[PDB]
Amino acid sequence: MENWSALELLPKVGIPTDFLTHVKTSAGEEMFEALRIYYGDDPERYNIH
Amino acid sequence: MENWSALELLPKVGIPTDFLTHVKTSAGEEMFEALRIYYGDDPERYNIH
Amino acid sequence: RRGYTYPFGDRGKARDHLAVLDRTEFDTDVRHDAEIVERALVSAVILAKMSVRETLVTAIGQTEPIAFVHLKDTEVQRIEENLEGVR
Amino acid sequence: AMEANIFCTFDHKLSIADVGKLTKLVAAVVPIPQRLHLIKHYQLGLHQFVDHTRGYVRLRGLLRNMTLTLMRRVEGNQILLHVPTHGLLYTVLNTGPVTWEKGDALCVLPPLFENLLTLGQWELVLPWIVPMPLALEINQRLLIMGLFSLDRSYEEVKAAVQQLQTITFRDATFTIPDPVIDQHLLIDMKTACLSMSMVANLASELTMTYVRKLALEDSSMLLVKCQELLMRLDRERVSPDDEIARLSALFVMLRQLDDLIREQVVFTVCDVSPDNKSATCIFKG
Amino acid sequence: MAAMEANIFCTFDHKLSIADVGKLTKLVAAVVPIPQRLHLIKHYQLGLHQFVDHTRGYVRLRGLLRNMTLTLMRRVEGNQILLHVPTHGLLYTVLNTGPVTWEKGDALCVLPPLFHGPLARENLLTLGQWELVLPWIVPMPLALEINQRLLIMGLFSLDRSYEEVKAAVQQLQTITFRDATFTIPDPVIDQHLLIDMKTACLSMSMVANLASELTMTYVRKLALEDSSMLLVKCQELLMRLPARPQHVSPDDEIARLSALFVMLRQLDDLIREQVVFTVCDVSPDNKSATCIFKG
Amino acid sequence: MDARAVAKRPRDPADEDNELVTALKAKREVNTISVRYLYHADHQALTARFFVPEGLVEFEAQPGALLIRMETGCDSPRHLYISLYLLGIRASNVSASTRCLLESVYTASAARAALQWLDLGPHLLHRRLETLGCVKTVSLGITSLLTCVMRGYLYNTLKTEVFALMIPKDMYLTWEETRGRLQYVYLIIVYDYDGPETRPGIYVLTSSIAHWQTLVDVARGKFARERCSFVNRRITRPRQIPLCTGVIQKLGWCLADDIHTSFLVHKELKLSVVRLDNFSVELGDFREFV
Amino acid sequence: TQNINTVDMGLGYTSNTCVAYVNRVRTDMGVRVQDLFRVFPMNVYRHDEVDRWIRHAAGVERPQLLDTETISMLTFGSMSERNAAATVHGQKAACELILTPVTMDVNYFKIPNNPRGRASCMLAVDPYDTEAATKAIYDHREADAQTFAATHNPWASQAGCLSDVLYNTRHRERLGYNSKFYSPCAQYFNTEEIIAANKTLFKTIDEYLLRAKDCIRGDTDTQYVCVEGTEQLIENPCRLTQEALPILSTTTLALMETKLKGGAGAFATSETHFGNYVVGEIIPLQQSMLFNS
Amino acid sequence: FEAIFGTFCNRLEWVYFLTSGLAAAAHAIKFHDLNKLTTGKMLFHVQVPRVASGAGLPTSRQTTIMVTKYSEKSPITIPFELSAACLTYLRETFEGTILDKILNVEAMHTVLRALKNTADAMERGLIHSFLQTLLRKAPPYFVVQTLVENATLARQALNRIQRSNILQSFKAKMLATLFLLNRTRDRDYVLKFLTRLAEAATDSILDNPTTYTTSSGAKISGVMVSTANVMQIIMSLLSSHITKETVSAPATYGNFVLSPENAVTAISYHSILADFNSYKAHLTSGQPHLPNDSLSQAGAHSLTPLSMDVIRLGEKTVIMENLRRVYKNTDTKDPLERNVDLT
Amino acid sequence: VENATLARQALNRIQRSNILQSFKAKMLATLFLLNRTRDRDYVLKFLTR
Repeated sequence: MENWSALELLPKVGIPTDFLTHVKTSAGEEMFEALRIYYGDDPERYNIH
Repeated sequence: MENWSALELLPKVGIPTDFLTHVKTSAGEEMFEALRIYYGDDPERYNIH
Repeated sequence: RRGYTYPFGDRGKARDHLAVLDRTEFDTDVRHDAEIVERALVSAVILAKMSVRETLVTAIGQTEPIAFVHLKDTEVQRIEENLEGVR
Repeated sequence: AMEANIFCTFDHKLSIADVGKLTKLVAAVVPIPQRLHLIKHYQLGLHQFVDHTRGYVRLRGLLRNMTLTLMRRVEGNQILLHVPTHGLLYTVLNTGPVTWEKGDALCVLPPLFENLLTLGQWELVLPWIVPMPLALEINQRLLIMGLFSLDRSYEEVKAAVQQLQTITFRDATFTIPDPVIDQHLLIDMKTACLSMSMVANLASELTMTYVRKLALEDSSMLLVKCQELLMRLDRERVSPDDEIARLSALFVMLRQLDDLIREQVVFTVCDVSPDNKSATCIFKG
Repeated sequence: MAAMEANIFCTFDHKLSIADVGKLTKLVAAVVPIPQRLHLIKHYQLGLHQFVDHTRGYVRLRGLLRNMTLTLMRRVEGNQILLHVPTHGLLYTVLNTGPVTWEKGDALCVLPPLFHGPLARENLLTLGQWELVLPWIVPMPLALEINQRLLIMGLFSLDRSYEEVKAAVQQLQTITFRDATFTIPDPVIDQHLLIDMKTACLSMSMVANLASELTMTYVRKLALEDSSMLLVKCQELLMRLPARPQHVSPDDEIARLSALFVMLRQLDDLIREQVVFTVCDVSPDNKSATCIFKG
Repeated sequence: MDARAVAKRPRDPADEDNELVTALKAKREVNTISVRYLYHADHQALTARFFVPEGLVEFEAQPGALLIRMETGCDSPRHLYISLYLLGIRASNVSASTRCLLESVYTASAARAALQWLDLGPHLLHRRLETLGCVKTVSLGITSLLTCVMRGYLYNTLKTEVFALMIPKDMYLTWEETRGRLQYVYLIIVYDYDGPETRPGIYVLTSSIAHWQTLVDVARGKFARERCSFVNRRITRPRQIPLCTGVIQKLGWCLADDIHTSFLVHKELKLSVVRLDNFSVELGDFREFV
Repeated sequence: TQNINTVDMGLGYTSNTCVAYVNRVRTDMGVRVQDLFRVFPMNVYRHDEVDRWIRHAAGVERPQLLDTETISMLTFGSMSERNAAATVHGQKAACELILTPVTMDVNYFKIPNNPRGRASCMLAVDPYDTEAATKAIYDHREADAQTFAATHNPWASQAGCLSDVLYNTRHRERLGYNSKFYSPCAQYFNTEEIIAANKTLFKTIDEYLLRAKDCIRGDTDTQYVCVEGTEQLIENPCRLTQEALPILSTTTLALMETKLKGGAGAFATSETHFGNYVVGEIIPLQQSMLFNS
Repeated sequence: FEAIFGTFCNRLEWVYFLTSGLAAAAHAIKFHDLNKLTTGKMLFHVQVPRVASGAGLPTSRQTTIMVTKYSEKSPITIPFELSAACLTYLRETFEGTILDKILNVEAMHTVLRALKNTADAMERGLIHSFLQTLLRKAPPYFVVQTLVENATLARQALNRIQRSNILQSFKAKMLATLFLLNRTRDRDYVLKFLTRLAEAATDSILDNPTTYTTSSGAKISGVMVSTANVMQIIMSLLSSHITKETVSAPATYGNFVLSPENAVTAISYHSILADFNSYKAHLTSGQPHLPNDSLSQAGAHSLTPLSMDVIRLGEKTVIMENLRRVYKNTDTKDPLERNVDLT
Repeated sequence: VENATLARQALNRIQRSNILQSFKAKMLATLFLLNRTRDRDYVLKFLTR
């Protein structure tokens, strides 16, 4: 549980991303706590309250 | 649940306060939606985290 | 049973007379049964006269007579002679 | 931006009263035989299909063929008709004998009974828009009245028909016309009744032979019960080419029933007002 | 996930010739079925050829074609094809391919192709033992006749000799419709027809059990006081054998008629094909029509 | 009528200024109402609003409930708009624990009266229920208002979020090991002819089968016991004519990957549901099968 | 559409209101009793002849409902009394009768009092103490807060007495009552609403401003309760104080005549002859206030 | 022949919320991001005074009481319908004949009329919604006067006996003053009753000394609003105290705007602190008191003069108004014309 | 005048019964004005009304 919409909206610093294994394998095999996946274009970031 | 400690730390606007009845009477007879009453000096406002 | 399926034009009076025809039961006492039989026959004769679209007594204080509906003359005569023999 | 309307013209000259009479029908359901861009006034409505030997069955079958259009605009020398497209929302005038309510499924029926517009030997007879249950009940009433048509010498049968004839719906009662006029039944209703009776009669004799053989095999143990029921109805009371002929006859009679057995939904309702004369509906093809 | 595609591009995984692209261009506006909607598909999944099989049943082919997806053909490019899956209720331009005449205002159905006359035409796409067999778009009366005759063949097959069924299948095969004769290929009694036979028997039996004495006796009573070619013909098809009706109740009669309507819908759905297009135009050469899609 | 006008691309309806903007610009008037953008102007969903008492709107306050119109026997409140949840108290396939949960939620005169009006008449359910769309908006009140979708997607005013259709778990049916891409949603009511009173089952089925006869074949296979019950009642009980073993009507389409499981919380009670994440409403009429 | 948000800038009540003027009575101020046969339409006597005879004597018609579905509809709520041909005295204010022992204290009626015979104002009870609220309302081994007797009407102040089952809405709906008909006794006898209204002082007055109000149809002859949102909610001070006001009544035409002969303020006094009495009104409504303007 | 003399139209007079005298009770603010926020809170911090005690007696602890007040929502809505005929004539032209131009102009004027009537209806709806909220928080005379009379004695939650006295006073003042103007027309009694109503209401925490002040004299302390009949009766009674005045009122709404810091905190925390920078500067400078409140800061800049009646009630100048013009010829009932029940 | 503000609609039964009551009351009250009163304030109010 994090503010994923804030991560989508707020500016970000670009880095080269070095996963040893595949990003979807790192995500699927639960390397990271607090994971959020979506496909296509999820419109909920446009919801501000 | 209100953040009373910020209310204590933040700057405030000094107003002439007018209750028809005693403050303790309008607090005790539930005029207000949210209340916090404490006696003495409550250290809660000092632990910023 | 036959009366409920019949297409009476005005079902209200039909169903009232069918209810009084439904309720009649003998209470195992000699004197009561003749009067309950008379009531049941009044209802049934009204219902039969309704079915054949014929007139019926509307005058207040009157009551439909206990009479055969559309039986032939010879059979009504034979039935009444038999009833007189029972008398 | 314009829309794809149909143009209609009247050969007859119109009075101001006629034009004002048309402007009241600016949301009606006017059916047209064929998808045409410029038509004459004769092709509007059911008046072209009226005949004195055919009845409700023939006109229902003819209505199912037509193209349904809503009147859109009325002016001098022109009437503009809109042909609606499936899945879009439209305003339609209530012209039947019954009140609509939200969520209804409406279907188009031949009419069973200021006024409507006549010019010469001409008349604008618009179809009836009723909810689907009322149409189904009306069709069944008409079919049963047709089957009773040969016992009409007795008062019991006539009382039965008078009970069939009156129908009650949402806060309205009306009497449908008897398919028997001048003591004899019209040829279209006669064919409908004859086809119904023939399919019943052919099924009664044909089905047992096949049910026996196929129930021997049937793993559903349903067809055995079917054969048992057939044995019961039997108890209450062929050359191969002739078997083919009777099977063909059964299926052709069923195809004859197809016009009456099922009716299409053409709208579904969502609007309420004291103005109840109209509602907004989505169109269905 | 991915929303369903509407415009579908098809590529031929085979060296096409000039004549192949020509007879492929002639098929613009034709309706072709596909098993899987995808933006780019391969030509193997085009038409009915993938389903033709040693089973050889026509009823199997009909059942497979029913569950397929219908799409219309759009313009042809060198070795590429565009297909468009239509929407309900819109207006479309449709080409006919079978030698069956259409009329302005009739309903159309999809059925596996028959064979006509000498069966002289097989110059469609062939590409290394693959073919573009398209389904036939036929008007409703012929479709009803085809389904009805298949069901009649199946029903008659039960408890008739092998040669008797042979003769019956021979005569029921041949259909004449709008002054042209068509023949059903491979009428074969598999299990797919066996299900239809089972439901036909159940539906007929329930019709017979539901039909009232009024319904049964109408035909007999009409025959006693009316005479016509219709009546004499239909009574010649029937078995051979005033007074008041002994039971009269409109409410029972209407309840019974409603149930009988449900059963008659059950039986009709065996021969009744689903309408895919409704026609309102014909090119005077009868090569194409403008139709409303109904799916 | 010239080649330049034929070859001219159509105007964009979004680039054109509205009727209100054109009028205010024509007289160069100004209004406090803001008319530059019109909400719901580009919504392709057809919607209607239904007024319903407070007693029925439990489990419907969250967008995604299927709205069904039931006809009472009487004249004054001729129809009630009930959801698939309240209808689940009548269903036979719903487990007794779920039924107790639902009965604990719907404890108002309106809901119990709905159930009584259902069980009171002789007709079957489907000859008594008309299916409206699915719901997405609620304003609360003693007489509450629900906006319902007749044909479209379920989404916000700005389509900034798109709603799913919620199916109570015991009512959900699936009949293939692997689903195809696109699958159609059906509502099935199947009648069991056990003993004195016909017992209905209420199901919502998602299958890729669109052709009517194939669907009715697989349904006759899946509900063979109900068919046997129908014929066995017909043989054992004459003169009480039954119609239909079941009815199917189609009420939408969805994608196979948009089916997920979820729970709905109300009165601190959890009702587990199956959700159709970008449901599109497309209603048919009831088709009865035997 | 426009969104408006309001936020209150006072730490007390920054606004006051008063009932400044009155300029007609909407009701007749009559003496026409409630017709229970409309309120409880399902009840019949078990014997046809006793039922028909009593209905004839009382002037009531046979219970006319298409029984099953229309009864469920009525128990959901129904407006089943036709209007009279003409009205000259406005809306019919029907009287609800509480049976009372013939030896009830006549001084009870001379001051504003709870008509059920035992006081039930929750402002006198500690907030949220339902045990003490229930004891104050019903426990007849405890002295009534107003008069310190157990009761003045045993048939009205107890749990499940005749008027408790008649006028308490929870008992009325175990009976088959028609909800649409307004009932004057309901505010005093809906003891569960009374228990729930037992809050603190400011919560009580806020609730009085919001929810403790009546709703009566303005256009019908009879007093039908209206749903929220169709017309204005009606203030009733008797819902807070939980008392009924004594109106000028008498047992003899002589004392009424001497009231009419009397000077101003005669209506406000309550003399008595031996067995015949007058109760004077506690506010000078009828005499001066209604007819001054 | 038949003669048609003049044809006439409704030359309606408009109402604007800020021109109303009721607007005195409001501090009206315009906020463009209102569709996005759903909560508004104002936090109060108050430490009571206390008195030194004698020997052997308990002493009073210092106690801080904090309260929060939350905003309430109440949107308003009104529709207007345009027919297909006006929509097509508004946009399509046919050879430009003078009849076609007539229809085009008529469609344009129909659109304009609909927009004008709708905007006026929105002004009236704002007046109506404000009056309803203001009513729902306003207790009657007997409640507030009982509170003001019993104010001094209670020093905590009410005793059993203290609230018995509260109830007794409720009943006495309920009967005594039920329909004021019918019971008496005595000039002094009515003057003192209105002064009691004016002095009973507590002060608002927003002080805005430049708004609603009369040409010469002094600040207006409140508004007194009633039906036209009641105000005509009162003005006939107390003309000795009532005078016609010209009052300076804010010409337009005050605009509240989100700052960039506010945008950051709204994106990240779903929370906005009004006037973030004033807080941060006062927080790092070590200043315990802000000078002004964000609602006050957002107030309007311009004043316009408008003429209205005022009455003097014990060194309080309040406004007298009737809202008959808002509700005249409309389909909605005046909230101040009411029904009261007595049993 | 007194009843004007109470209905923007066709009068219902109660409203017109109130109208009737007012008719009768005022008819009895003001039938021979100058013979009943000579009060300067009352006649000025009457003429103003």
